[PDB]
Amino acid sequence: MTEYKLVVVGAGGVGKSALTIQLIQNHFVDEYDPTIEDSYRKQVVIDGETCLLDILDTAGQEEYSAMRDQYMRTGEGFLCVFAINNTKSFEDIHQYREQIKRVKDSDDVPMVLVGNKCDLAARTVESRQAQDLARSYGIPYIETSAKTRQGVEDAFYTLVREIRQH
Amino acid sequence: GMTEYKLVVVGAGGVGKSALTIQLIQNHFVDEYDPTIEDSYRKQVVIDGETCLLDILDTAGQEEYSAMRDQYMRTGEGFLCVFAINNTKSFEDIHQYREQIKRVKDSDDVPMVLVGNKCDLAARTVESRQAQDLARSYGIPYIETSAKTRQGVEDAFYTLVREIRQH
Amino acid sequence: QMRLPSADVYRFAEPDSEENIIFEEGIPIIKAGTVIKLIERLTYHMYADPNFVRTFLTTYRSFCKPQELLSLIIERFEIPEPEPTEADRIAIENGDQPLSAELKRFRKEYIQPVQLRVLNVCRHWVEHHFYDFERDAYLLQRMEEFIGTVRGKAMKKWVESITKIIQRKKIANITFQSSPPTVEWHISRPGHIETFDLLTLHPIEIARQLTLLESDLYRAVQPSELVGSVWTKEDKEINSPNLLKMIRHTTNLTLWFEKCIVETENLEERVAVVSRIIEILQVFQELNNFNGVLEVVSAMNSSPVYRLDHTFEQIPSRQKKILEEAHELSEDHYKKYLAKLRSINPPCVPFFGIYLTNILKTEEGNPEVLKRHGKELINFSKRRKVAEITGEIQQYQNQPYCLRVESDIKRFFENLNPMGNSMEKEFTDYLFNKSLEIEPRNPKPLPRFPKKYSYPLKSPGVRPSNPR
Ligand SMILES: Nc1nc2c(ncn2[C@@H]2O[C@H](COP(=O)(O)OP(=O)(O)NP(=O)(O)O)[C@@H](O)[C@H]2O)c(=O)[nH]1
Ligand SMILES: Fc1ccc(Nc2c3c(nc4cc(Cl)ccc24)CCCC3)cc1Cl
Ligand SMILES: [Mg+2]
Repeated sequence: MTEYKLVVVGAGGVGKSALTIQLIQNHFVDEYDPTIEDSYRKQVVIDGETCLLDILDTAGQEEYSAMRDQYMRTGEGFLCVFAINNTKSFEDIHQYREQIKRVKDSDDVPMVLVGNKCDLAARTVESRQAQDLARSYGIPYIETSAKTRQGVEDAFYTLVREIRQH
Repeated sequence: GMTEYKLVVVGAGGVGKSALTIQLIQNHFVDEYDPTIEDSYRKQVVIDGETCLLDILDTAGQEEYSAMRDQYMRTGEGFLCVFAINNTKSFEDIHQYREQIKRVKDSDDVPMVLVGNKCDLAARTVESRQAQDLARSYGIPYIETSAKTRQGVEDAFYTLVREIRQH
Repeated sequence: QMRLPSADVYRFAEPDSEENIIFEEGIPIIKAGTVIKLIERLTYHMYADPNFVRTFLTTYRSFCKPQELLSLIIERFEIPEPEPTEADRIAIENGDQPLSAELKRFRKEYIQPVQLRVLNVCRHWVEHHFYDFERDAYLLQRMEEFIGTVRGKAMKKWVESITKIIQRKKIANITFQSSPPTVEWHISRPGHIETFDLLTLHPIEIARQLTLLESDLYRAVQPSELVGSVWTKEDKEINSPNLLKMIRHTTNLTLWFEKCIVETENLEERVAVVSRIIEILQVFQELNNFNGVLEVVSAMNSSPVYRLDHTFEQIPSRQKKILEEAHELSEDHYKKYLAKLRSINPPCVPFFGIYLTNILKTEEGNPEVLKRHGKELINFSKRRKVAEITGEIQQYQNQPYCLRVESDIKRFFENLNPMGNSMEKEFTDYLFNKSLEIEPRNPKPLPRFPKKYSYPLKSPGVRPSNPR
């Protein structure tokens, strides 16, 4: 089985950990416990092929911003997560995208743009806006809810597919 | 090609049983082991001039799965019945192991060896004379081994192969 | 490259040498080291390796006491800051604000990463290895004090978080993805627990409820029950109670299958019993319940059952095939089982026995220390091997089954006690004697026996039904 190194990045509190734990354990985490760095493994069959996913769950808090280079080097693919009820987190995406390109010295890095918390009505980032950004990056845009599971498998397994064809 | 013998190690858990097969398969000069890889329980050896292949089943650690014993034993042509010389209970267990082997193989004459294993520097509680008498009463060889120094390990396995050859 | 504090005031700044650390031949893999070097690398400033954190916290007790680990990581946390440099000195002497470029860099690239990584060790320790604290209240007090008195705005978010996490842990929901299938019923109807039995429950629902039970038992086993091979030692009931409960369920189910078979003296009825058990095996296979599969295989290869040639003869060839394929999983040291486990889509229930043997042999077959240049180094590669096994175990413990619990059927199998008040040897001898009775050794001819079941023997089959 092929092993895939996935890395989940984005501003603090957007739901990177909730997304990952929903995928791993089918459980929604209600608490907000800021991550430093967590690792998860998942054996899963995608498009009829058994995969081993290593998922690195990273820190969004700005106080940890000097330690990003370190995990960006190892990652094969990146979930760039913002929250659709948080405009600042959307504006933060651009910085993650550029740092990843910088670190891996490539314009061709497997990536998925993720708009999380789509279960909430109070949206402030419009889908069209995020979609335009994704297109400018050449990557898919998927809206998710770690709470309901909407889009969660789609987001992660779409990233796997991009690594696969890379 | 060569003859392959299916050997099965049985005996009480928690008293160093696994050291026997590890010491045999191991690279004799580097104390190291990865049970996870194939070739960790297969070994080509020359015994009395004749080259053969040893396949050793040692399910050490699985002793609590007592209903699986028959299935594991069924696979074997020869058996090492192992007890620790500082654990009287493990010695007392031997009779039931032998009875179980006989039943599974449906035979009163199964190739087997009795092995008394020294797994630490604690005081011996089973005398070699006790174990010799028991082995004699069964009509089988008795071999004593050390779990640290590799003493007796080759003798235990080679003797069992001779028991199979002469069955 | 950053200058470090002197090794005399901060021990974790000793240079790497082969006298204190050895690497395996994009981060290094440690073969061996002193505790100091292991802890430095556990919290290294240059890179993250959360898997190292899990490996270390799972296995460290074989070379370091929990109280000592806490002292060492607190020591690691307390990093001295450098004094102002010559350029800084000159600025200060002229009444200007120093650039403090080197101090700022050291804070940003050494101190903050190392301190955050110490805090991540504390976090993982508390979240995933809380038993150290459960078994030693004073260790917990020390941790609470340490975390509770970390000052500075940089660590503040995580310090407050870890304080809350500890408090939560001291006083201590699944989403799918589709609804579970409808519970299936056969002769026994809902609530009629008195009638529950191998043939009267639906074979589909027997397999499902046993899979839920066996999955819960599998998922409950902690690494603390495994490291140091403690399930094999004198205090195994104290240290490995979940593992042993899981194994005893497996053993009891296997013995129940054997009992159901040999206590069915009539050949025709016994064929129906065996055929129903193989049907349950088929559903275990569909559910990736490998423990359940091997439960059945173990029963069919047992001395009392294996020798029942007349029963075997009448089992449909398609069921013979299913059983033989299941058995082939275990052949050649579980070669096909291992390949199958690594290929399926979870949820599954692994066979635990293989893990136990590999953990035991890894621990017994490798030395605790490596001796190099007159020094004793901790053999960390041995611990990494053990942690790879516990890590694989944990990976299969994550995925839950989408199946509805049936409380009465669950209880029926929880309370299954085929041995009754009998000891193992006498029950085991009993089973084999029953076997001899119902199918005597050659050349004794086969006797006939009366039927015992008053209800239909025809199976409802193992394909699920679905009303609107
Ligand atoms: N309604 C809703 N709440 C969500 C969702 N995802 C996360 N949350 C909530 O948002 C908060 C932050 O979640 P978390 O996963 O910790 O975010 P994070 O990105 O990992 N934070 P950090 O960067 O500090 O580790 C939590 O209270 C969580 O329950 C979602 O899809 N819907
Ligand atoms: F109902 C039965 C009663 C006894 C057996 N015993 C078995 C036999 C053979 N192979 C087996 C293989 C497995 Cl896995 C399990 C059992 C077997 C071939 C030699 C005759 C018997 C099998 C069934 Cl189905
Ligand atoms: Mg997080």
